[PDB]
Amino acid sequence: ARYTNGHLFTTISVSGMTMCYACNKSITAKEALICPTCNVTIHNRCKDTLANCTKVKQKQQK
Amino acid sequence: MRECISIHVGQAGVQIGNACWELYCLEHGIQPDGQMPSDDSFNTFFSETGAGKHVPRAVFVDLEPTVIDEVRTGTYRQLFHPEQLITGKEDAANNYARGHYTIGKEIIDLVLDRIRKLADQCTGLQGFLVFHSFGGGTGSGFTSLLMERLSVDYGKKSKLEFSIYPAPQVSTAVVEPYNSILTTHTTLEHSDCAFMVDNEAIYDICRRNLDIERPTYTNLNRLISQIVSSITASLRFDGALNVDLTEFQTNLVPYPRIHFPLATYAPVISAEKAYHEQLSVAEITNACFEPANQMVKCDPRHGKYMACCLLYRGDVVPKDVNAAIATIKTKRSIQFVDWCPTGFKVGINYQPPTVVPGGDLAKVQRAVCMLSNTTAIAEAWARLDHKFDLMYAKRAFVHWYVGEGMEEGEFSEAREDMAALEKDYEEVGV
Amino acid sequence: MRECISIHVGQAGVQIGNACWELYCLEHGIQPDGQMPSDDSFNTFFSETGAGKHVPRAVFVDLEPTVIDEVRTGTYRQLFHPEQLITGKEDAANNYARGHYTIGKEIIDLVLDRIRKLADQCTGLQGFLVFHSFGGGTGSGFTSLLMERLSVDYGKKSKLEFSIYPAPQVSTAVVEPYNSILTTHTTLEHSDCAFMVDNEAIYDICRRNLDIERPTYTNLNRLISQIVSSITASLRFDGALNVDLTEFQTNLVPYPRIHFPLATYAPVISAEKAYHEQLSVAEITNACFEPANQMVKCDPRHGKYMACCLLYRGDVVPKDVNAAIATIKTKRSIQFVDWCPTGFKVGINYQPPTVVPGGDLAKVQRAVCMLSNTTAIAEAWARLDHKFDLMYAKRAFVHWYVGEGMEEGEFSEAREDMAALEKDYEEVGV
Amino acid sequence: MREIVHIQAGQCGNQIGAKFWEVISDEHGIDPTGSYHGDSDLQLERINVYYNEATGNKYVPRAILVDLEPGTMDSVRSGPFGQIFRPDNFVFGQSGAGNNWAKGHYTEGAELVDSVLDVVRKESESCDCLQGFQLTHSLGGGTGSGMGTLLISKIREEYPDRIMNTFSVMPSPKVSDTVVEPYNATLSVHQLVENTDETYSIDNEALYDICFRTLKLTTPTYGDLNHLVSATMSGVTTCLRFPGQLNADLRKLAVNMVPFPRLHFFMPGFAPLTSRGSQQYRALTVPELTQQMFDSKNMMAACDPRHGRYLTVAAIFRGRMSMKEVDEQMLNVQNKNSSYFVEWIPNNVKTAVCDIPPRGLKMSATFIGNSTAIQELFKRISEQFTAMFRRKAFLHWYTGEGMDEMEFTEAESNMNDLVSEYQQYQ
Amino acid sequence: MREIVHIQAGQCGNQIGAKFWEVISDEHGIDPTGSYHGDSDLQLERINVYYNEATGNKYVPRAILVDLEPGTMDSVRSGPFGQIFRPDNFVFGQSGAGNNWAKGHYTEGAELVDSVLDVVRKESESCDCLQGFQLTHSLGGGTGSGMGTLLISKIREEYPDRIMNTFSVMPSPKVSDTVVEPYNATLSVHQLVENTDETYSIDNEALYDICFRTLKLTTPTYGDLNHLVSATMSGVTTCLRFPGQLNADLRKLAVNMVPFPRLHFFMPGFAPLTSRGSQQYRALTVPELTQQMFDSKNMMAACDPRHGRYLTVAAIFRGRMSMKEVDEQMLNVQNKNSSYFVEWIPNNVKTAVCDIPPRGLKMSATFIGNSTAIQELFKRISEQFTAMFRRKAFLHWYTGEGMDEMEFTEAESNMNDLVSEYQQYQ
Ligand SMILES: CC(=O)O[C@H]1C(=O)[C@@]2(C)[C@H]([C@H](OC(=O)c3ccccc3)[C@]3(O)C[C@H](OC(=O)[C@H](O)[C@@H](NC(=O)c4ccccc4)c4ccccc4)C(C)=C1C3(C)C)[C@]1(OC(C)=O)CO[C@@H]1C[C@@H]2O
Ligand SMILES: CC(=O)O[C@H]1C(=O)[C@@]2(C)[C@H]([C@H](OC(=O)c3ccccc3)[C@]3(O)C[C@H](OC(=O)[C@H](O)[C@@H](NC(=O)c4ccccc4)c4ccccc4)C(C)=C1C3(C)C)[C@]1(OC(C)=O)CO[C@@H]1C[C@@H]2O
Ligand SMILES: Nc1nc2c(ncn2[C@@H]2O[C@H](COP(=O)(O)OP(=O)(O)OP(=O)(O)O)[C@@H](O)[C@H]2O)c(=O)[nH]1
Ligand SMILES: Nc1nc2c(ncn2[C@@H]2O[C@H](COP(=O)(O)OP(=O)(O)OP(=O)(O)O)[C@@H](O)[C@H]2O)c(=O)[nH]1
Ligand SMILES: Nc1nc2c(ncn2[C@@H]2O[C@H](COP(=O)(O)OP(=O)(O)O)[C@@H](O)[C@H]2O)c(=O)[nH]1
Ligand SMILES: Nc1nc2c(ncn2[C@@H]2O[C@H](COP(=O)(O)OP(=O)(O)O)[C@@H](O)[C@H]2O)c(=O)[nH]1
Ligand SMILES: [Mg+2]
Ligand SMILES: [Mg+2]
Ligand SMILES: [Zn+2]
Ligand SMILES: [Zn+2]
Repeated sequence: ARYTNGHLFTTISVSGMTMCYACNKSITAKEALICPTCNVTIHNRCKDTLANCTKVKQKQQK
Repeated sequence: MRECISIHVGQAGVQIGNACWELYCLEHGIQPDGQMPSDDSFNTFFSETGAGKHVPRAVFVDLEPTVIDEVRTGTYRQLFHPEQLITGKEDAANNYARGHYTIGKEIIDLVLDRIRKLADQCTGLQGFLVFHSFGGGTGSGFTSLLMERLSVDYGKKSKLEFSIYPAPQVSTAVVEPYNSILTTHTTLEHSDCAFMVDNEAIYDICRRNLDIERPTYTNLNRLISQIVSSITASLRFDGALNVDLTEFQTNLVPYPRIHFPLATYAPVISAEKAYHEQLSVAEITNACFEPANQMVKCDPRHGKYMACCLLYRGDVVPKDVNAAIATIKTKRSIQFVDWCPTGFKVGINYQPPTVVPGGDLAKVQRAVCMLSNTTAIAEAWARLDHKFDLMYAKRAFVHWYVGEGMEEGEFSEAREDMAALEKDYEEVGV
Repeated sequence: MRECISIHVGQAGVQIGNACWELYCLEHGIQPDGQMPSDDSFNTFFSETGAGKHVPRAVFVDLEPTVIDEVRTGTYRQLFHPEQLITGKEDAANNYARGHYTIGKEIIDLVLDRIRKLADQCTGLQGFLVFHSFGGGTGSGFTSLLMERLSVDYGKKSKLEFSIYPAPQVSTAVVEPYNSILTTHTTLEHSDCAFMVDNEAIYDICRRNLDIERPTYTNLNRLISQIVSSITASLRFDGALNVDLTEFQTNLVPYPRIHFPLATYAPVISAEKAYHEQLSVAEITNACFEPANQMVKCDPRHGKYMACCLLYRGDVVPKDVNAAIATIKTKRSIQFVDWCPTGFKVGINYQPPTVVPGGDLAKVQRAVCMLSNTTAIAEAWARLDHKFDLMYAKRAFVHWYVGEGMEEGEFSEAREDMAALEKDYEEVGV
Repeated sequence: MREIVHIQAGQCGNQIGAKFWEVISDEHGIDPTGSYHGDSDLQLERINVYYNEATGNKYVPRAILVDLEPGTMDSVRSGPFGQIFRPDNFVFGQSGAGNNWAKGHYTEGAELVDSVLDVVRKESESCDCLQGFQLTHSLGGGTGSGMGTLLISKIREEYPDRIMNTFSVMPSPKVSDTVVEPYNATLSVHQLVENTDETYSIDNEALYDICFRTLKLTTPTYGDLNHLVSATMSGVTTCLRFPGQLNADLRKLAVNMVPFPRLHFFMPGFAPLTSRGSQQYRALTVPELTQQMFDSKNMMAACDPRHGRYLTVAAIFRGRMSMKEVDEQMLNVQNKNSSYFVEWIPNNVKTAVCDIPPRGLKMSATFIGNSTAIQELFKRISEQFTAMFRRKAFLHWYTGEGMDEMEFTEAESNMNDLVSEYQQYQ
Repeated sequence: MREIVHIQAGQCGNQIGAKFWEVISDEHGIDPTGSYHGDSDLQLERINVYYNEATGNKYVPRAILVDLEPGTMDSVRSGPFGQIFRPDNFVFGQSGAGNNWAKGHYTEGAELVDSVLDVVRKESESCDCLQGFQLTHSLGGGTGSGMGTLLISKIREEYPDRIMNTFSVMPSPKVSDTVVEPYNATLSVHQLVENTDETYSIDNEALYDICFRTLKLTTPTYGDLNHLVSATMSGVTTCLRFPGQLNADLRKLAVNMVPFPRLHFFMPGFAPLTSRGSQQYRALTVPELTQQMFDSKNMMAACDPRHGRYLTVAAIFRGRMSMKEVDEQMLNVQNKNSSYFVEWIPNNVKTAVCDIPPRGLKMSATFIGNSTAIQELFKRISEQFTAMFRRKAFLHWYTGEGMDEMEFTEAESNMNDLVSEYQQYQ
């Protein structure tokens, strides 16, 4: 299906104060991606810039 | 002649039916209390009595009384036959084992009795329109219990289903994966074509197109009713290409087990937006193939279309359907499998879509309902079984099931079966 | 047939479009609400919907909601399609990086969808009418983002672009040179005919001819709208010499990159003045060639004319035109390049100019719009890059740009690229 | 149609039950006399759930009042709503418990249990479809902590299949009012873990915290604490008394909230809760409610849930709201606070919605949470008991009633088993 | 839509802010009670910028009030527009700062900051699209100079990309009211230079000068000074609340005004300003309002601009005027006074124009100037600091809260760095 860096990205309805996982900026639109394993959210414009799933999820476990 | 039996199970199915018969009464001009002021267009769904009263061909069942107590008190109290509104005593409590083995056991013999009485009034019965929810305790257990009997008593008759399917992120119960995984055996063995539907997809559609920020469940029901009305329009009305209910399955289903098509409707549009565009046949045809308009949260681009039925209704000319389908074919985004060079079934009906007076959906001279057997829906199952695997690894909530007369191994035997189904949709994708 | 898509970007572009669509609706007799009380003259700019309503072929985009919110509340609320009026969340803040890389990247996929749906309606599309400002953050970043996408999606179609350009003395922002020098890549690589205009020249025009001491931006927009209406007049109306949108470029553009003609209009005059003077063809033809009537503050005598397009509209006859250009050649002031002995493209249209009722432009039987590729415009670049060099020498304002995903080196590559363009406009001058 | 048998035990149980009947008779529009005076038909549609109809159009609550001292019966009977209860349902002895668990379980309450069950059987027999039992008591003291568990054992034996629902006010250290609470608590939890199907742990310190830091009452009395508990009491059973878009029976709650057989001790809460002087400024909409629920201050146990993770949460909304908003807020809560939910359950939030909000509120919502942080409440009591039992302090009063030290040791062993089980999945 | 979170700290900040709300609510047509009563729809179009909607159409100012003494809260709450604010945002301790920066930053304010950030987070979460922060404080004393900078550091850490906008009343030699002002100012600006994006320097001496030699007020009180400051407060945020011919967002102002990252300390001003007995004689035409703008007597800081040159100036007009007249007049000012502008920036003047003038005025305009001459204000305070620190006077009060002389040395070193940077270009 989709493994650009190595995980799923499915649409989520985004609200309130949020931040990209790569830009570390704020998302303005009401759309966002989300990996159910990595538990992140991105602009829809930084999908290829992230690391692979293994990197991000092993990072998330600090 | 050309009758259909519409059974409604679970709260979701019962409320969808409450919307659906509301739509039909407006369609055929029948009053909410069952009379008809002034063709046999109503003969498919309504049986006629000597007093001028049209009684629906429906059976409402729920093991708890609340929803059917509401319908027995609502505006449509006078529409239904009193003894086809069947109620139990104990709520299924979101448990497949209760709905199938213990509490749904008692009420099944009366439900099949009423179905038999409805059937005996038919001259040319064609199939069944079962409405239920995958997550619900009654919506899984009772539908399995009922279908195991229906497949042996009326085996030849086709059986069409309309199912609300668990979503990626939206979820209203914790054991939804178990309940769906147990409903899979019914939908595999004793079914012919079942239509998945997802709440979050319609939520996003209503947010984007209808411009309502926060809809209730009635809005979802008023679109699912529109879809089923579009399916049955060829059966209730005249048309250029009337699609029979068995012709329908013969086009949709390539293999015995591959029968889980997506459904979508167009033009889903508000009343304010509609004044500023034309809604030609080409535009509405292109609308169905966007990911923005699918009623299941899955990307069609990640799979291959296998078979698409376009049911046009209203002021549609077949020239336009031809030109639209050619335009669809030239696109390299909409990919079909190599072994189905034909692809598209087309039906055209002369009845425009009816707007519910309190509804939001605009009036349009045309409508197209697109149903697509496609491989992308496999990813919708690859989601849900992965939700199961985490829980059964811990034997998380199993004691409630096993405690109510269920065998433990049925879990594994269920998980195996979907592993065969999810394989097959990939296996035919080559 | 013969359609054009009008995209308006930035506050300046949006307000110019507000003037332009006000000028077109009166020219074709369309009410502000889109209806037509009573010939396919409007077909180029307006799409016609079965209710008898004309919807303009336009896309309004601004990354801050203010200006388009005024458009959505003003008198032309009912004219535009509500969904093609696109608004973002955050202001570009006069920053090329914010418009191009950071904020506009979210809305580009929506504006391209709007443009695609507009194009799918168009049967005989020719090109694009992009209105924007070089000084603005949106008007520089978003146009750069959008033109690159259009040049790959619709590479064959023409792309006419209309611009407000920084002036010698008058200016409203500090980093206008940065935005302009960054926009120069877009104009060079993905455009075919960009029409420079500046505020100071039109101000001086209103002071001298229209006898208004202190006008607003609306007065300038009511002249820019007149210029573009004169350009499209050959397309929307019958004429003796109808100039096609591609023929127009074929006569204007001698080399791939020399595509920045000046524009001017005549007779710009007040209602009081015109009664005292005749305004025959010869005098208006002369009126185009003085330094006073240029819309960019440069002296045409300093640069050799390369190509001129005289678009006459109204009660004009070819005899008088040929007589007037005979004198314009006879002059020693209206100089020309040795290698273009034809020089003058002529178009004639039978429709007189339309006067807006609240405007301060007089009614006149004849009008002429002169659009001239000439070397003198190089001086205008020799101005603005010198404004860049002082600031970029200190890295005066750079940290805002680099803070929003912009590579520092792209500044030098921009300054390099303009050094090639100003060379070219000089290199052909020998 | 899904009837509930209510039982009061002990002073605290009797008081909270009396306030519960206050609240729900107000909901159903029942007069102090027992005569219906409500406005809507939905009040009377499911009146059989909590009341028995009797002639003259009177409604007697299906409540059983048990206490080993006549003082509490004289208090409730002379109270604002004392007259409603059936005089046959007042079962009481004379000599009090003396804050002794063994007195309640073996000597004083063992005589009266035979009378209590013979009444509870009558109310079960008059019922059309009994669903479960709704008991009120306290694990401190001797009457509730022992006698309510004895009655729990007997009812579990007689009705093995019905749901059993208990609401317990339990001891906290800083607000302790009796010396021997650890003994009674460790002896009562040993039964509650085994027989009861759910248990809603209520702590006085947390309700005082609600009264002070959220409500801003200057002098909160026990009546206000009982009001707060009765709010969630009426909240949880709302789905089987009014219509709704998502109906959740108590068994429906039990199936989704109880993963393993013994991890059923829940932490309740209520929203909205605002001071009188500040309600004019707030927007009651669903996002603000959802913010107010999952705040650690709003919950009714001293456990700060950030020291653990939720196995399951249940939000029972009442009022008119769109389902999209409710599900969106429930999704954002668990995904923004993903560290505080167990990741071996993919979805942790159950949602139910009813169309009748409380009288005076356009919307309300009851929070239930099964969290591992409850172990801290179950840890500290065990740490208290070890302080006393190590030196056998005050074991003479308990051993005089025939009780043994091996029972205390087994009770604490079961306590450590339960706290270990709650710790295992954290 | 470009929502702004406002915060008040210290007595001076709370006062000038309590005034800001009275003046910005005058431009919004909001009743003292919080009910809308304005004339035009344009007032209500962008009410969300500085307020939150609540039931009954009551608009509550998105404002956080912070102070270490209850007295200022008592005065503001009992003040004219006191009841408009939310009671919950009144976050305050008991013991005052005692005009000590260390108490504000380390000991007393460090306790309360955990409370203030949680309310700021609530306001930020309720917002649709937040743009930046609008803090009012004074660099004198201990409450403002310490706690405002602590809060700025925290918010800058939590919201790195949002604008931070402070308005600073800062010391002057001849109008000093506290002995330890230089220490507090030196420790506060050492934070402001690093964290803030736009800091507007205000001085009481210049405010008195405007009151005396422009307004001809005989007895100007502190209320008049707060009025004068609040004029520019309302002026700068005009473009994102009303329609205009040239819209200038605060980020647009920042992108145009701040050449290098640390040279962002601006000098405000306002026009027109006339005595009540002489307004009948003036013509309010653009040139006349702009004639007063660039007069050295009209700006709000003691720095006479004639000892320096302007990096950038921003003129935000309000009312109906022609664009050509505006452009001519700004060209003439910077051409005839070319010696007072840096030549390495070719154009120094940003112009913004709003279509809606202030109530009661036909025309108005707000002036911002980033001038090198501001160094004289940062120089003189340092010259005071070096007077005391060289003999360690009053240092025991600061080291008693855990502070060190090394911090004072780095604060002074950073001050010298800032003044050197401002001087390097002049
Ligand atoms: C205008 C207005 O807002 O009035 C409210 C009110 O001011 C507030 C503060 C009420 C008020 O509650 C309290 O003051 C209170 C004090 C101690 C303990 C518990 C409550 C109220 O008394 C409580 C009362 O609640 C009800 O009527 C509910 O139906 C409640 N029943 C009772 O309180 C009740 C009282 C006497 C006799 C019988 C019932 C209920 C709660 C849960 C389930 C079913 C019913 C209401 C509307 C209010 C007042 C009157 C001020 C609050 O109560 C509830 C449960 O909503 C406390 O915070 C909430 C939020 C409300 O805004
Ligand atoms: C007939 C006439 O000319 O009346 C004027 C006036 O006389 C003068 C002197 C006013 C007047 O201002 C003062 O007296 C004053 C005194 C001390 C400090 C500041 C002002 C006026 O009070 C001030 C008042 O201004 C406003 O209403 C503005 O909207 C202002 N808002 C407030 O002053 C205000 C007062 C109370 C409560 C709420 C708001 C404003 C300024 C900037 C941004 C937004 C709003 C006006 C028109 C006048 C009077 C009434 C005499 C002046 O004020 C302004 C900002 O216009 C002071 O010099 C100007 C020029 C005016 O000519
Ligand atoms: N679109 C839509 N979905 C509904 C509706 N009502 C319930 N559902 C869906 O049905 C799913 C849950 O199934 P249940 O409501 O438990 O169905 P049930 O058969 O009554 O289950 P039991 O109560 O245990 O017997 C959820 O995904 C709900 O979203 C409705 O009115 N409209
Ligand atoms: N003739 C005319 N020029 C305008 C108008 N509005 C703005 N401008 C000119 O446009 C230049 C500034 O460009 P901007 O207004 O910043 O364009 P923008 O895209 O909205 O800028 P951002 O908000 O940062 O995206 C200036 O030279 C103005 O003179 C107008 O209405 N008419
Ligand atoms: N919220 C509340 N708590 C009470 C009430 N009465 C007693 N309590 C508390 O709950 C505990 C119950 O103890 P108690 O019932 O008196 O002992 P018992 O009679 O032997 O069961 C007391 O220690 C008190 O801390 C009450 O009316 N309301
Ligand atoms: N414009 C204005 N200045 C004030 C006001 N009150 C005090 N000031 C001045 O600003 C400075 C603030 O000092 P202060 O607030 O008392 O110290 P803090 O409370 O510890 O922050 C004083 O020294 C005064 O010079 C006021 O109400 N308005
Ligand atoms: Mg159900
Ligand atoms: Mg703009
Ligand atoms: Zn990003
Ligand atoms: Zn991943």
